[PDB]
Amino acid sequence: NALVGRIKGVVKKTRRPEVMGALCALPQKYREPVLVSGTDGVGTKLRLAMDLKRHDTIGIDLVAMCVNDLVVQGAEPLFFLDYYATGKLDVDTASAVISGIAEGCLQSGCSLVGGETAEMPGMYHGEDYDVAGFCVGVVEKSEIIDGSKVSDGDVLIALGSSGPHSNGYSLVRKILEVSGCDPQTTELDGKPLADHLLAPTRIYVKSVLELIEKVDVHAIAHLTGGGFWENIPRVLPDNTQAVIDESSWQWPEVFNWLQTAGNVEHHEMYRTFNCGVGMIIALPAPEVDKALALLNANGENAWKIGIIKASDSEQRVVIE
Amino acid sequence: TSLSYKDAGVDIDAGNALVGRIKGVVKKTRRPEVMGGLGGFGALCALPQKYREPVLVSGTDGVGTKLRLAMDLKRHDTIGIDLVAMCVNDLVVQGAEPLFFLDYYATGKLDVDTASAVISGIAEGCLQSGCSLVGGETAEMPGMYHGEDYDVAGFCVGVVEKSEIIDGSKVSDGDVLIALGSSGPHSNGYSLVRKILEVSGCDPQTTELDGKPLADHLLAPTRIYVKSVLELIEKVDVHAIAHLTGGGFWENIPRVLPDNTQAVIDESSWQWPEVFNWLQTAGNVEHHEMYRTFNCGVGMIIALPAPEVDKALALLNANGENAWKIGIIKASDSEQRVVIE
Ligand SMILES: Nc1ncnc2c1ncn2[C@@H]1O[C@H](COP(=O)(O)O)[C@@H](O)[C@H]1O
Ligand SMILES: Nc1ncnc2c1ncn2[C@@H]1O[C@H](COP(=O)(O)O)[C@@H](O)[C@H]1O
Repeated sequence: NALVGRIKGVVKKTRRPEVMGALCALPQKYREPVLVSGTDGVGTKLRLAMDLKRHDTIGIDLVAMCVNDLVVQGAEPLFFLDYYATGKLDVDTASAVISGIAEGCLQSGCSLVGGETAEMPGMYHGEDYDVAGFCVGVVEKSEIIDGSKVSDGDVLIALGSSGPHSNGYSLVRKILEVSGCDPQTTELDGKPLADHLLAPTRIYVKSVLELIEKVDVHAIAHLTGGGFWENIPRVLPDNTQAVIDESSWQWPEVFNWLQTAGNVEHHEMYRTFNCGVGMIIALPAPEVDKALALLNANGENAWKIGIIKASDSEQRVVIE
Repeated sequence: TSLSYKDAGVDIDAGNALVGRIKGVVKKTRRPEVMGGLGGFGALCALPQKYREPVLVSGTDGVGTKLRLAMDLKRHDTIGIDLVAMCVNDLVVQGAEPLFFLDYYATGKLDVDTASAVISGIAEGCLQSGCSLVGGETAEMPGMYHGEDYDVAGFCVGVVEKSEIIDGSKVSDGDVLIALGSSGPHSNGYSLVRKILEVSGCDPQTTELDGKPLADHLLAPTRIYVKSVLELIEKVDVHAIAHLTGGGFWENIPRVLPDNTQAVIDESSWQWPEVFNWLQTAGNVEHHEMYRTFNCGVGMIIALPAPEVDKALALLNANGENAWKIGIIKASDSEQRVVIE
């Protein structure tokens, strides 16, 4: 009861004109609208945000995981829901989470149109909580990005990440335990290590939506669980191989610290962590200069990261 | 020593292995509108052609307290049906046709057997609802979920024509109320069920009720009313639909009724199913509390004009529903919204 009164303003402030047990009409511009949907959790980053007592941006990570997966197919995020499960409801912690959710929905252009708070005393111990996200997007049927147009000679453009995002934090913590350092006191390029690790996931919705209107995009890969190895081949057609130019960008320093402190090997770094790349965009080579100029001039760190070449190799991704 | 994800406790390919097993039961729920398959970054589904001004109806749910009792008695096949039922039954309240469903599964270490049986119930509920299971998420949080505990959440999206949204405005003095029988407590009132089971010292497995174990009455999967309600809206003027969930008769009936209207419930029009008499006896529960906590055999109530009752009862009973006239609507002169007599 004390929660719904505090979150009524954050639901109303995200309301789109299409919003009217949650009612939402389709945007008027779509002729053959196709609905794009997905659900997600934050992951182990919750328990790291709990240990540091900072839940401010954890709701941004939840929305970002959703909406970045929708926009891969060219979908425009429409509305969002959450399922907040906890043992004993901390009104202050839940309000901070939902506020971060509202902030992520505003960056995505979608409305927080409802949700539920459930209390399970025997299941969750302490003040722990698990939040499930749900987003629905709309894409024009003729403009769905399926990756079939990915051909030999396409160039890969990377979008820089704000940090580890919401994947790999089970290894992050395990590295913190063996190293035995305080993330709040361990300074790292002028900031504490905790700030590098708790940085919310970058939301790529608006910049990728602008890119699709202006250049011909063949495929987009959101680097989440599994990193480069698992997520890049999901958008590759048969008999294609992505060759990442490792020298084309420097790792953000947080990933250097994680490798040294955990003695993490090369292949494992690119599986568990994004290593500074939030998304990879496959597009024809003549479109690259237009895309790089658009993305970099509109709040993104974009650079040429690799190429797609014809290859029947079973190793679909090469990082050399 | 080179640390890795293997040294921790999350296995990304555990959910990938679960998706590897459940691809069969998921594919069987696929609708013609569904495009693509599992594994992609997002689930694709077109709008049904019938809607010229389609409005999307969405909801999230969790079976909650009933999930606790399902683990205790070590039965997790029907709890997926309960998850879908609470979603899809709420969609049709406003006239929405269910389109697709997603689920969020969280636990400590993933038991692929336990999860696949839960998903199989979710897929079965989607078959009954006419919607598709088009995606989900499987998260492993070893420190947060102790023992074999797991938490599942459901999300659903339905479609309704803009000009046909049911908002209770068409409810008028004289509308006859038709009840749809429930299959049991459905998914609400299970904190009181657990309490009654404790104060009475009752093991619901070694306790027989009408020849069946009491655990079969308590954990009966929620009845899904989607196909019956959609046909009702298509063939009969439906003014309001009450979904008796948390809060029983007192809370859920006025939620769909317009202001200055009152629902009069004929208590003699039905007898409580035996599971509710047991819960009332074993807990010494006031009947007013039973009408607040449990649905008491009535899962849904439909408001419609009086001349259309016989046709509606004919349709509902034809789909295997337990339908009967439960009451009427009358103008509330600033009175009580629900009256059971
Ligand atoms: N965690 C949450 N996030 C957003 N909205 C919520 C949440 N929990 C409840 N609500 C909203 O609060 C109202 C009452 O929800 P309930 O308590 O489930 O009846 C509805 O409008 C819900 O959508
Ligand atoms: N519990 C689940 N039930 C149904 N589908 C799922 C579940 N978990 C994951 N999926 C689907 O499996 C695919 C793999 O998702 P990801 O784990 O993000 O690679 C996606 O299409 C998901 O929607």
